[PDB]
Amino acid sequence: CPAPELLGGPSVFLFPPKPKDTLMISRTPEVTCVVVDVSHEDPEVKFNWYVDGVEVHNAKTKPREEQYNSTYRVVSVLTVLHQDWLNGKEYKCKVSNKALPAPIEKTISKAKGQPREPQVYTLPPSRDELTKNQVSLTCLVKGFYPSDIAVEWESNGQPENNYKTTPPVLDSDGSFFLYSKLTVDKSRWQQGNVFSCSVMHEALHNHYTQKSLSLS
Amino acid sequence: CPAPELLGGPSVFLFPPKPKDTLMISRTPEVTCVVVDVSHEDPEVKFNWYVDGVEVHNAKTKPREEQYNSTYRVVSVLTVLHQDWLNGKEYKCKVSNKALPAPIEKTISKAKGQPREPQVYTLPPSRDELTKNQVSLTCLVKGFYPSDIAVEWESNGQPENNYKTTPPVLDSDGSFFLYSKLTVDKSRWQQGNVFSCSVMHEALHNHYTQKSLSL
Amino acid sequence: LPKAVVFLEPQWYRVLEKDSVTLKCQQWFHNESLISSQASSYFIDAATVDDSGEYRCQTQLSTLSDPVQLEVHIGWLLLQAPRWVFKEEDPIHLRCHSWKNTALHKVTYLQNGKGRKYFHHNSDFYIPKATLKDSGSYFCRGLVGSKNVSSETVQITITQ
Ligand SMILES: *[C@@H]1O[C@H](CO)[C@@H](O[C@@H]2O[C@H](CO)[C@@H](O[C@@H]3O[C@H](CO[C@H]4O[C@H](CO)[C@@H](O)[C@H](O)[C@@H]4O[C@@H]4O[C@H](CO)[C@@H](O[C@@H]5O[C@H](CO)[C@H](O)[C@H](O)[C@H]5O)[C@H](O)[C@H]4NC(C)=O)[C@@H](O)[C@H](O[C@H]4O[C@H](CO)[C@@H](O)[C@H](O)[C@@H]4O[C@@H]4O[C@H](CO)[C@@H](O)[C@H](O)[C@H]4NC(C)=O)[C@@H]3O)[C@H](O)[C@H]2NC(C)=O)[C@H](O)[C@H]1NC(C)=O
Ligand SMILES: *[C@@H]1O[C@H](CO)[C@@H](O[C@@H]2O[C@H](CO)[C@@H](O[C@@H]3O[C@H](CO[C@H]4O[C@H](CO)[C@@H](O)[C@H](O)[C@@H]4O[C@@H]4O[C@H](CO)[C@@H](O[C@@H]5O[C@H](CO)[C@H](O)[C@H](O)[C@H]5O)[C@H](O)[C@H]4NC(C)=O)[C@@H](O)[C@H](O[C@H]4O[C@H](CO)[C@@H](O)[C@H](O)[C@@H]4O[C@@H]4O[C@H](CO)[C@@H](O)[C@H](O)[C@H]4NC(C)=O)[C@@H]3O)[C@H](O)[C@H]2NC(C)=O)[C@H](O)[C@H]1NC(C)=O
Ligand SMILES: *[C@@H]1O[C@H](CO[C@@H]2O[C@@H](C)[C@@H](O)[C@@H](O)[C@@H]2O)[C@@H](O[C@@H]2O[C@H](CO)[C@@H](O[C@@H]3O[C@H](CO[C@H]4O[C@H](CO)[C@@H](O)[C@H](O)[C@@H]4O[C@@H]4O[C@H](CO)[C@@H](O)[C@H](O)[C@H]4NC(C)=O)[C@@H](O)[C@H](O[C@H]4O[C@H](CO)[C@@H](O)[C@H](O)[C@@H]4O[C@@H]4O[C@H](CO)[C@@H](O)[C@H](O)[C@H]4NC(C)=O)[C@@H]3O)[C@H](O)[C@H]2NC(C)=O)[C@H](O)[C@H]1NC(C)=O
Ligand SMILES: *[C@@H]1O[C@H](CO)[C@@H](O[C@@H]2O[C@H](CO)[C@@H](O[C@@H]3O[C@H](CO)[C@@H](O)[C@H](O)[C@@H]3O)[C@H](O)[C@H]2NC(C)=O)[C@H](O)[C@H]1NC(C)=O
Repeated sequence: CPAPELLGGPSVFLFPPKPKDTLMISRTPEVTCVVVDVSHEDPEVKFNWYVDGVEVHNAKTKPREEQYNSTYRVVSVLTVLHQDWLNGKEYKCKVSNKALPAPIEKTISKAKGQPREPQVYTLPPSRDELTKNQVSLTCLVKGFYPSDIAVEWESNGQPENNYKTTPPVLDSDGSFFLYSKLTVDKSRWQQGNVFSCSVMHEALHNHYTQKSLSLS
Repeated sequence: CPAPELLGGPSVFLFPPKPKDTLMISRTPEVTCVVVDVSHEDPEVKFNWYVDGVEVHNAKTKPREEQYNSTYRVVSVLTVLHQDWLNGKEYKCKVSNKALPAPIEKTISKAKGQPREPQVYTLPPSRDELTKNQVSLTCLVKGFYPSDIAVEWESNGQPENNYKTTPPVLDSDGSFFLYSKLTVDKSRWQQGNVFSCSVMHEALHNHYTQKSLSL
Repeated sequence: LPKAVVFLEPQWYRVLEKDSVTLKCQQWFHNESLISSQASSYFIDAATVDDSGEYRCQTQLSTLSDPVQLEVHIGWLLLQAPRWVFKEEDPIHLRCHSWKNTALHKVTYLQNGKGRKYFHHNSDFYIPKATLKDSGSYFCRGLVGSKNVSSETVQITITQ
């Protein structure tokens, strides 16, 4: 592709860590500063990172990546402390590039407002679905805040991956809810296996709760 | 790739009819052509409308309205025939204005692909929820395509006052699902009121089905 | 008796980094010093923030000129005017200057947070006849490519 004009120079998008990563200490939460519309001619990006206004120096610098539209995408990843993020510290990425008149600064932190504990409810298949060869196990998660949350499924100590989960939906009291749907072969349900919806959120005890569901 | 951008003049946005409007014959679906960033110096805007390429008239063009930012905004609304939209006819809005090197054309039409009928399942509150002042009634709608759909909750011939529906989510088999959550006082549930989840989709008979739910 | 006065070409005293300026003497003092050249006019090819500050001038036949302040700014956009206080019925000439004269489109000049004039392509906003209603804080904004940019505000005051 012939290079675009890029009159405005590059643009910056700053992304939060995955909810699960901030919640499990064995995991590594990262903030990601992405810079796009970097031109072939002025391709160098300089990153400065600040946590609550104090500079830090541990950022990792990724190799630029050629895009189809003949620009670079250029990224810096900063690993964060679990408690800093959850405590509402502000992460600032500052981006400097020759095509720009001044640096671009973007900041990100956890949504503000009183955290609220999710209620987790498992719902078995409809009598009506039981004529299909696969059935839907439903996990309803409601009344949470912030919207950052992770949901997985398990059975007999093993992960169950055949699931889809809706985005958080703002409910009418200012909290969020979502549904996760695990599809399993009916025979597995008929055998009496126990399936479990696992939910991770900052306002749950140990950041973790699990609700189970089986043939009754 | 070939995207040297139109830079400096009025912009056009073309909006589809509401799904429920295309599906129920007692409603009137419209395509909507919105033109923004019309200057005071050249405020005259011409609309042409094409259905599958056949110029139509009978569009209703509203008078231009001054915006807070001191531009003009002008809207043209084309009434659409239910079966025209569902059969996948294309609607083209063409916009002419002196500040435009060339007129601007926008097209829309129903998402393409083999229509698939939703399955609708109602799920009572979890036993664990029966402990709260309010309980959740769930309607699962899955297997549908395209994603255009309308879902409502009703009781005794009237809409319910407190439900939210998730956006459609793409399942692994290429179809969509969603959940709709109706919230009601526990008392209403346990007194055995009947609640109904109503679903409207291209691929249902009479474009309609409903399932009920009660203690 | 014969004093001196400085004149800027172009007239804008608020400029953007990389802007060309030309100062007219009617020897040069930058912040009260000297210069590499005591020619007739001091030429700045590509301003930087250090070029800001106070300029006076003086010639073999003429005394030390009045103080003339040059502000060099950093940004995408700068709202220029010949000055910021006007008499009723005065003409107010505003210019939404983009960094490096980069093409700017869909330009709005705002007064007190409200769009006052819109242009498809960058043009100056010229008010021929100032009134008291013209007082307030102005800025401009527009698109450079797909990027939406705005100038800092400036306060305009109208006197009777
Ligand atoms: C040339 O080609 C370039 C490459 O294609 C192209 O670059 C694209 O430019 C787009 C803008 O032109 C840019 O669009 C933005 O996208 C934002 C979301 O992007 C995510 O999701 C996309 C798909 O939906 C992905 O493609 C992106 O990669 C990105 O994906 C996320 O990436 C992060 C970081 O990797 C990742 O998190 C990290 O994951 C890793 C593991 O992978 C670790 O776990 C780390 O811990 C973790 O941090 C995410 O998981 C990943 N997500 C997903 C789903 O994959 C979107 O947010 C932007 O929208 C906002 O701004 C626009 C203004 O442009 C507004 O109009 C819009 O409404 C949004 O505004 C925001 O609204 C917020 C909500 O209220 C508000 O809070 C904000 O304040 C507000 N912001 C602003 C500024 O107003 C935007 O659409 C796109 O990302 C670029 N693509 C890529 C690949 O970078 C370029 O444009 C082309 N140029 C030309 C000239 O043609
Ligand atoms: C001066 O002030 C002006 C007004 O304040 C301001 O005008 C705005 O300009 C914006 C662009 O600069 C423009 O932004 C676009 O907005 C699109 C969505 O608009 C809807 O949603 C908004 C909020 O969510 C509403 O405010 C809008 O009014 C609009 O709302 C919809 O309105 C329609 C028709 O009225 C209505 O449908 C009709 O409803 C009735 C019932 O009432 C019937 O049912 C009819 O049958 C039915 O037709 C809807 O109900 C209503 N929906 C609501 C409220 O939710 C948005 O889509 C645009 O984004 C695309 O384009 C931009 C390019 O600018 C891309 O950057 C962006 O990524 C999107 O790109 C597209 O993506 C598509 C999907 O992926 C893809 O298909 C396309 O290929 C792709 N590219 C395109 C589409 O080009 C965009 O944000 C905004 O709407 C204008 N505001 C108004 C009020 O008109 C103006 O800019 C100001 N000027 C200056 C100089 O400052
Ligand atoms: C370039 O960027 C700028 C800045 O963009 C923005 O900032 C960046 C960082 C991003 O976040 C952007 O997403 C964000 O937009 C763009 O300028 C922005 O443009 C938008 C869209 O036009 C404006 O939003 C609209 O504002 C108008 C005007 O409202 C003002 O005046 C009111 C008094 O009449 C006042 O009450 C308002 O507060 C407001 O005035 C100021 O607003 C600012 C907000 O920043 C506030 O801080 C100040 O305190 C306040 N005071 C002063 C003195 O200015 C408003 O009318 C729009 O609301 C409509 O749309 C809503 C949702 O779309 C809808 O809910 C509303 O109902 C309303 O729609 C109509 O409502 C009426 C009844 O109210 C109803 O009868 C109609 O049916 C209904 N019609 C429709 C169709 O819905 C909307 O909020 C931003 O204000 C503006 N931002 C700034 C700072 O100027 C710029 O356009 C971009 N592009 C270019 C080329 O410049
Ligand atoms: C002539 O005098 C003027 C005005 O006193 C000088 O302008 C000043 O220049 C300094 C240094 O370039 C600027 O300092 C800046 O401060 C910020 C802190 O906000 C700092 O982060 C920057 O790195 C920068 O050093 C200062 O802003 C600026 N002041 C004004 C009002 O413009 C000018 O430098 C002098 N010229 C010469 C040749 O000495």
